[PDB]
Amino acid sequence: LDSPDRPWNPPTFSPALLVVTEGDNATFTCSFSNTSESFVLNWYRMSPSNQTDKLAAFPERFRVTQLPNGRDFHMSVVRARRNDSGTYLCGAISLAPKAQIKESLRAEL
Amino acid sequence: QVQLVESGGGVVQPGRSLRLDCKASGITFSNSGMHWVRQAPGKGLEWVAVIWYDGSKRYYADSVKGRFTISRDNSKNTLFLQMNSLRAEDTAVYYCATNDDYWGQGTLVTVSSASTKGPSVFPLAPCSTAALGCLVKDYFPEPVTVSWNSGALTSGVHTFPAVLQSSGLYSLSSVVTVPSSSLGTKTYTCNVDHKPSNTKVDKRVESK
Amino acid sequence: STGEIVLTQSPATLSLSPGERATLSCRASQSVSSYLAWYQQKPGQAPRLLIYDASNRATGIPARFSGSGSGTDFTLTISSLEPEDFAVYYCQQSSNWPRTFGQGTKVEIKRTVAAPSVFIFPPSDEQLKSGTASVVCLLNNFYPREAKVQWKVDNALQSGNSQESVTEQDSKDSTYSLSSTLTLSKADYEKHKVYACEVTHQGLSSPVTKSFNRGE
Ligand SMILES: *[C@@H]1O[C@H](CO[C@@H]2O[C@@H](C)[C@@H](O)[C@@H](O)[C@@H]2O)[C@@H](O[C@@H]2O[C@H](CO)[C@@H](O)[C@H](O)[C@H]2NC(C)=O)[C@H](O)[C@H]1NC(C)=O
Repeated sequence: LDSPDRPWNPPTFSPALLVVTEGDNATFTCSFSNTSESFVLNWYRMSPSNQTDKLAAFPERFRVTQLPNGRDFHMSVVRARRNDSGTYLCGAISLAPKAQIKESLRAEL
Repeated sequence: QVQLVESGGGVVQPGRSLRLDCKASGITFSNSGMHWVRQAPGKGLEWVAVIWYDGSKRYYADSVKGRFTISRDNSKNTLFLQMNSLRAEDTAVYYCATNDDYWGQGTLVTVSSASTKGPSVFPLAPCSTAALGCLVKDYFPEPVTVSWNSGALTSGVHTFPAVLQSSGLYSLSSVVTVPSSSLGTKTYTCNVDHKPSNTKVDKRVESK
Repeated sequence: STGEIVLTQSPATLSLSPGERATLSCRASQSVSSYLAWYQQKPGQAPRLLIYDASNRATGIPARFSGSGSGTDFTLTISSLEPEDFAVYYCQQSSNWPRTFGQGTKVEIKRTVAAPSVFIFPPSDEQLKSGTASVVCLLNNFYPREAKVQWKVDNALQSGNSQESVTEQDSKDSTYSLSSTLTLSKADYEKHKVYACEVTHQGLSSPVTKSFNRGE
């Protein structure tokens, strides 16, 4: 490659659009196939102008829980306000000095 | 908790060979491209070689191409540098490092025909304030350490970097400045340690 | 086909006080895109990554470090120098093989000019029982780093028979010290009387000489 390091795949964020009515819980699945144990997973929100807001993070209204399968995580907003409409995504960041970040594709709430 | 540890350093005669190891822990080694970087005493950093996480590609600096070979064993987490046809100017600290910048702490390789030898410690006798010290002469290889009064005297101490003499042996001075009035009341002794030769010398320094 | 990308850092030495702004430059002999990293090295320690790909801070690097540039011109900025920041800085390009470093910029504590205190030491009697004589000239606690030492033996300027050595910047008074060692065989040592060390430095309005006569 150009890079002497092993390439890795970005996490996937599902479903590509989640529709839930007010007061309820909504839940995305961030599926990240790690290769190291040295990463963190972030849950972001894009405003209409593409500005980022970090909601939650694993390890630590907005919750992130790590499934026992080793692969998946669930991002869950509890009691969903409608000023919560819009755009949420996940990204993994490596912990090495030369940090690398891979972002998931984009979903709509 | 991530750790890179180089081993295999030491003394090697010119024209001969030496192999370095770098053991990685705390990372999935087989994801990381790996580098060797070297630094000659008092000089700048010099890139040496790289190997893909894969082993599929290897590149080398002009100064070592063909004499050195980089390799890896992804099933034992170790990186190797085989060094052949070594010359005096290959003397350096050798670091391993991952491509994402974790660094080992380095190991010293000394290319020389000299054999191990402890220092002779000579006094630098004092002649307001006074200066005195010890000449730590004719040892091999680096490094030595010097303290004063078993570590109780530190203020005013200058231990100079060694110089490589045209004979192949190292030489170094350590000095301290003290009150002239202390010369008849205080005792001042050098503590010179040279591990390669198991040398531990204490030299009292006094007015002549 | 393959070229060596030369990295030229300037200045060689930046002399500054804590809290001031530091600006370090790296120029590449040919374009490197944004594949430019900056490292810090303190004496006796492995280098440490600060900035990669021209402008990203490495994990845990404080916000006072920032990088900028592209192509051939790059800058490392330390917005306010902390006392931990006086060190040597290297740039490194990762655009092509072979990888190359710059030759380094030293960030040193700026300080008022201070003249050296000069001391000379004849050879010990113990050393002369062996075959050799070392004469040591000490320049203690001066600033700036540049100092000239000339050995004279019966007023003959010496050449090729001394080696000198300088300490790292002192952490308490920010000065440098230097020792010059002149070596001769016992036989040539005993062929002469007056051994002199002449020191030239910005803090000395005229050269200073320390001397002894062999015999006392
Ligand atoms: C992939 O990651 C899982 C989970 O782990 C990380 O643990 C820390 C690094 C934390 O800071 C976060 O990055 C992640 O939560 C690994 O599985 C774990 O394996 C250890 C081994 O004993 C076990 O203690 C944990 O309970 C496991 N956790 C889960 C959720 O399974 C897994 O090993 C990683 N896979 C690879 C190939 O490295």
